[PDB]
Amino acid sequence: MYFVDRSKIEKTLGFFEHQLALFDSQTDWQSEIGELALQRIGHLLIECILDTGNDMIDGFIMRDPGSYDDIMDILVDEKVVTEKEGDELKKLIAYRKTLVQQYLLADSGELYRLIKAHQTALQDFPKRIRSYLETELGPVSAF
Amino acid sequence: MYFVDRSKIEKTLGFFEHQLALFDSQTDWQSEIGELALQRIGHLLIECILDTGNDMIDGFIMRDPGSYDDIMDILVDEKVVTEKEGDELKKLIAYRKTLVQQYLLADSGELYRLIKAHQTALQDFPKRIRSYLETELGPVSAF
Repeated sequence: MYFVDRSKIEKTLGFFEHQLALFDSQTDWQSEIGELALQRIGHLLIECILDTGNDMIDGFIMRDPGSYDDIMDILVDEKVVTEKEGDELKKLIAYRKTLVQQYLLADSGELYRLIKAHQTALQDFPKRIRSYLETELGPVSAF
Repeated sequence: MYFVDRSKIEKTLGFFEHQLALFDSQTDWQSEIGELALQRIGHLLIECILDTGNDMIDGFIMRDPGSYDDIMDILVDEKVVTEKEGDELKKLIAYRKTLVQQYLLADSGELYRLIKAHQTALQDFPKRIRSYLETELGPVSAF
């Protein structure tokens, strides 16, 4: 019934958690080098959420997203994450265009505050995904 | 005849030179934070080249690209950069997919080697662009 790219998802969740751990580390984000590292972390956190969300939606025959911005709303509808978690994650996702397209405008202090403000929802995201996977597919299989 | 986004190009070159100068520093790019910073730098350098390329092509009514490889090839065709500079920059641009899409596979050691190998072509890129702008538009005007 469901063909879920579980290897890809669980891979990307591990990667995500590593980057979050690094965010929670004792850096100097105010460095030059610190600013650049924080931009990469922000970009990676966002991409991992979007990619995982797409893989979830495709695998579990959820409503198709019109744009990457619709992904969280669908995960909320499907009770993958809470409404409040979804709204919080959306606020970080809204930074994507600045990071990838309007990069002259990227502001690492702003981005720090954004990630910090939603750190609990970020930490919980892999847990939500894994619980859903375990509930729907069991402990081992992608199908 | 030509309406070129010279202010966008010039500000983009400035930002590019700034990131390139951060690369040529005494920094440990192998640390967890350093690795992330270098990835951001690599991404930024690539995007600056492609965006400036696109702005040059649009402004000067050059051939419409159907590829990123095509952007550099068109700049070569139009005598903006040398054939060899074009080739060298395409080798860095070849890493974009890894940095932006297949980011689980990003290897900051591979990236360091890529940027180092083509450092001169990178340093000369803004010079090439400014020289073309000066010749075609004069020292002041965008049009």
